[PDB]
Amino acid sequence: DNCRDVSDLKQYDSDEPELRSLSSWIQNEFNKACELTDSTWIEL
Amino acid sequence: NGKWREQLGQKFEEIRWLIEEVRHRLKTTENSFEQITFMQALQLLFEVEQEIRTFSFQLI
Repeated sequence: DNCRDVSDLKQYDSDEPELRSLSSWIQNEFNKACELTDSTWIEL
Repeated sequence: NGKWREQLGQKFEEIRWLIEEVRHRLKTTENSFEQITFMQALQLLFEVEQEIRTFSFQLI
């Protein structure tokens, strides 16, 4: 009940998210994810 | 075996030259194809030059 005596009260950090730009590493990740390997990794 | 002992300096002449060229070209460019190609090339030269230096050091 003593929480309303504070003089430094702020609701929440409800601010707009920062904007970002595309980079080239995600395409590299996809390219490396699309290739073959030596092991088997699954057996049904 | 004669000249084979002296092209080492010739290769070292063009090692850091081409590495600096690739660095600058990677900095300047704006596509993604060129960016990934240049990054891979930079890695390849680093590895190959370290291998060459180690091999030369062991043999002498």
